[PDB]
Order: sequence, then C-alpha cells, then structure tokens
Amino acid sequence: NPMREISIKKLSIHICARESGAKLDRAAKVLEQLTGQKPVTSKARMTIRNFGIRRNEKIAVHVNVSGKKAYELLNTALRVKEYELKESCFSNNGCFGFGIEEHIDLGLKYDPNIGIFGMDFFVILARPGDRVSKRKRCKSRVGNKQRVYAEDAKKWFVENFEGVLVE
RNA sequence: GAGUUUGGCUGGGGCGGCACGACUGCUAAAGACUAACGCAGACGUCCUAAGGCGGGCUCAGCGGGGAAGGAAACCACGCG
Repeated sequence: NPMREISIKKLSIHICARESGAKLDRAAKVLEQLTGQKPVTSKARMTIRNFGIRRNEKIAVHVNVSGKKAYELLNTALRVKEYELKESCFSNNGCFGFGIEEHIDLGLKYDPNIGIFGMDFFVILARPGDRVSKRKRCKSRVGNKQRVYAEDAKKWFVENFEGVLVE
C-alpha cells in the first residue's frame, strides 16, 4: 500500500497574449523567469473576425513542469487565493485548476516595460503504475482500483495545505 | 472572268443536341458479353512535391475541468 499514494503528475501554466507580435515576448519572458524553462507557442486553427485572429499565427504560450519543482509553485499560487477553492472546480477524473488574475502577486517584481499578465493553473493527480497506458510495448488500460476520483482528490487537498472547500 | 467545294448520326428532313474519341455508377435478369436522342455525373488538366524512402504519431466527434472568454479563440484529462 505505498503503491497507492496520490501525487502531482504534471502542472500546466499558460497565458493568452491574444494577438501575436510584441505582446508575446513580454509574456514569453514571464513564464521563463517564473518557472525557469523556455515556453512553447501556439497557433490558431481558423480565422475569426469577431475575435480578430487569422489561421496561422501565435495566440498563447504555455509550459509543463513536474517533479518537486511543481509542488512549491503550487504552494505560492494557492496562498494568493487564501488556500480555498470552489468545490465545483474538481472534475470526474482527479483534475482541478484555477486562474490568477494579475501577474504580480506571486513573485517577479514590476519592471513596467512588461505589464501585468494573467495566468491559468491546471493540476493532474495520479498514483504509481500509470505508465502502463503511456509506454510503447504492451500498451494497456489502468484499472479502477487505481484511478483517482473526485472525492479522492478533494481530501488530498485538505491534507497538504489545510484548505477549505467553498460551496 | 475561270475551275471547284459547301461531312455524319436523327422515331421524315430542317433548327437544336452530340448518344462522333474516351472514364465511373445504374439500366443488365448472382461467370464473361449485351440495345435506345435510356437515367446521374465527369474529361483535353494539375503537382520539385501533391514523386521516392526512413522515422514518430492519430482522425471526425462526445463527456468532465480551467482569469477577462461569450454560440465559435487556446491549454488539458478520459473515451473514441
């Protein structure tokens, strides 16, 4: 039963500097300085005039981090929300997330050349043995006795931060 | 002023159309062949990759999530 502990699988952060160009590289230096890795850009699938986007250009930037590096990034962003989350943000399969409004609450000092950006945090939990569906030889399906669920993920949250479940 | 020519198919001929070379499905009666100015369409091009080969991946769509974000922006999990 040490093979049944829940843990942070992967953490995702991304900013939508809507129309590409000069506003991108301001954000692209934020994610690098906050985490420490170069981020990745994203293209638009189709062209929309009501939003003002073409079919091939940048819209957003994101980055995926793991390990113990992601465990402490998750601690700093939660304190900005007083260590409390809405109860309806948890999903069927052990995932939850939230959005940070203003860039300068977590860290990085102002530098008025950049601006203030919003973030988006998403978290994925899991137990060991998840590799059996990601590998190459003998790819398979996990099994229900593993497979973190919603209420299994709530009570993981009130044990590592002493949070509170609104609503 | 001289010599000569001014196609064919066709429910008569002419006007119109091309069933005049040629591809796909049906008419066609469970091997192949099989008619009508029968039905529904397409051809006289286009491509230095839209050709050849190695490697890595999964598509249309649905379900639960995420600051401004809405019917439609992007991230991402579970199925397909």
